[PDB]
Amino acid sequence: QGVDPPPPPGPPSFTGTKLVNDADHPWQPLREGDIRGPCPGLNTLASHGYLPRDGVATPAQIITATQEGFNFENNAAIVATYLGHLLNGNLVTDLLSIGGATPKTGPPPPPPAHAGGLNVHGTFEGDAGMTRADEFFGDNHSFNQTLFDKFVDFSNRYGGGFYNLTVAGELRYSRIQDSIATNPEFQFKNVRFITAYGETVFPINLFVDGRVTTDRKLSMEDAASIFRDMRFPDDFHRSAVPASNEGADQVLAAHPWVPGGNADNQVNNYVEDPDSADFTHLCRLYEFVVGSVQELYPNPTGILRRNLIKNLHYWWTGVNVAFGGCDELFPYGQL
Ligand SMILES: *[C@@H]1O[C@H](CO)[C@@H](O[C@@H]2O[C@H](CO)[C@@H](O[C@@H]3O[C@H](CO[C@H]4O[C@H](CO[C@H]5O[C@H](CO)[C@@H](O)[C@H](O)[C@@H]5O)[C@@H](O)[C@H](O[C@H]5O[C@H](CO)[C@@H](O)[C@H](O)[C@@H]5O)[C@@H]4O)[C@@H](O)[C@H](O[C@H]4O[C@H](CO)[C@@H](O)[C@H](O)[C@@H]4O)[C@@H]3O)[C@H](O)[C@H]2NC(C)=O)[C@H](O)[C@H]1NC(C)=O
Ligand SMILES: *[C@@H]1O[C@H](CO)[C@@H](O[C@@H]2O[C@H](CO)[C@@H](O[C@@H]3O[C@H](CO[C@H]4O[C@H](CO)[C@@H](O)[C@H](O)[C@@H]4O)[C@@H](O)[C@H](O[C@H]4O[C@H](CO)[C@@H](O)[C@H](O)[C@@H]4O)[C@@H]3O)[C@H](O)[C@H]2NC(C)=O)[C@H](O)[C@H]1NC(C)=O
Ligand code: HEM
Ligand SMILES: COc1cccc(OC)c1O
Ligand SMILES: COc1cccc(OC)c1O
Ligand SMILES: COc1cccc(OC)c1O
Ligand SMILES: [Mg+2]
Repeated sequence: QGVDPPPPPGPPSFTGTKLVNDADHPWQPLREGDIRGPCPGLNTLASHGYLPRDGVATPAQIITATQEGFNFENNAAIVATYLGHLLNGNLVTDLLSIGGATPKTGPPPPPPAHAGGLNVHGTFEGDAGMTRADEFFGDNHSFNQTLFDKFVDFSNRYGGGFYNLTVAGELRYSRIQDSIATNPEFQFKNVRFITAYGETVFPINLFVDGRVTTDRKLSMEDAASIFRDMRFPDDFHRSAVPASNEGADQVLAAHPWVPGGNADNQVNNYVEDPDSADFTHLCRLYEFVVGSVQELYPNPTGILRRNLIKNLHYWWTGVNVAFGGCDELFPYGQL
């Protein structure tokens, strides 16, 4: 048995600001079995009941929740969600854990596929995050107070005590440098190289209240509330427009950087990878991930094959727009 996965939701009918921390979506504490992970956006949505409070959801539920709760732009939602689902979800049950492994995603897929959730390191989740530490140090998912203290420090140093685009530029680079110096397994290429820039502007574009139209900047109180406690600020109103990675280009421009990693299990040994995706070679990310999916699913048949074909297509519909045109790949043929 299994599920027939629907195509992704489109943009919301209403795209203006609104109160999202409302009576129908109260913060609630974790219960036993509830899953949380490396994403403060999804974490907050689950802890306010925009997602199932147990942190396991369908792609469709994730897309709608990111739109409803934060006005995450539809294409960005599709690109992120099916990326996470293809690599880390259960394609038969159509369920993805926003954190680690759980029976709630249903019967496990055939290895080497895992449905292990967004916590799985090395193809999606990766190094030099803002409030999470690299997997090498033992925990890639929990809030890390030391890293948050650095976030605060950089906000004091470059943003007048607030997180803004200038802070994002400085913090992104400094976090790269931390990982070069301390993590001999540090990788910063392919998916991670791309996602690591967008992630640093989401707090500006999506965590700042939507009633703020000029000089958008995030207070440390609001940052702590979301990044640490998975709680919307009091009276939080979402972005007044669909938004995602606006300004990520400026973050890169502040400290130009090339995909790569520390070679040969050694610190301070960063080598460029000329084959990696980058921001002028985005379709390589698409091809790379399709390749990764084939490694996870070398010979699917039946429902699994069907659901793979559909999810791959759904992802491509977003990638095609977001990346400015990529030739669709059909590793398992057609339906
Ligand atoms: C994230 O948050 C941060 C923090 O809030 C935020 O930072 C602000 O960013 C803006 C711009 O990005 C800053 O405003 C600019 O400041 C520039 C630097 O100014 C210095 O130099 C000025 C020029 O000096 C001349 O004259 C002196 C003699 O006095 C001489 O030695 C020099 O050689 C030179 O010839 C000087 O005017 C200025 O001093 C003034 O302001 C300070 C207060 O900061 C005051 O104490 C002084 O008495 C004096 O009034 C300072 O020393 C400046 O160049 C720049 O100017 C341009 O823009 C203005 C306005 O648009 C025009 O009027 C002007 O003609 C220029 O074209 C501008 O004012 C601001 O200071 C930052 N604030 C802080 C606290 O750091 C980031 O922007 C945020 N990021 C995002 C993306 O939002
Ligand atoms: C929350 O997140 C932080 C940050 O990721 C974690 O703290 C880091 O923990 C790691 C592992 O203990 C530390 O790594 C070691 O750092 C040494 C360098 O430290 C100095 O230099 C850096 C800047 O270059 C400063 O930030 C720091 O304060 C020090 O002044 C390295 O020399 C070590 O290398 C040795 O081990 C590696 C791995 O085996 C080898 O490859 C090397 O060859 C060598 O033998 C090592 O990498 C790191 O410094 C910590 N950072 C900070 C600033 O604390 C927290 O543990 C994590 N946990 C919490 C708080 O919940
Ligand atoms: C749409 C589906 C989403 C998926 C699948 C997703 C997935 C992820 C993953 C896997 C990470 C960890 C990245 C890493 O370690 O390399 C992450 C980080 C992050 N996500 Fe999400 N995310 C989604 C939506 C959102 C939304 C809507 C927001 C903001 C409103 C958001 C904000 C963030 C931020 C700020 C981080 C960085 C956390 C840190 O470094 O401290 N995400 N996300
Ligand atoms: C990781 O996803 C993306 C990377 C770069 C650009 C995007 O949309 C404009 C985008 O959605
Ligand atoms: C659309 O782009 C993204 C969505 C969710 C998380 C991301 O980086 C961690 C990211 O870059
Ligand atoms: C709606 O169109 C499709 C649905 C599922 C799979 C497809 O091609 C792989 C496809 O083209
Ligand atoms: Mg990470």
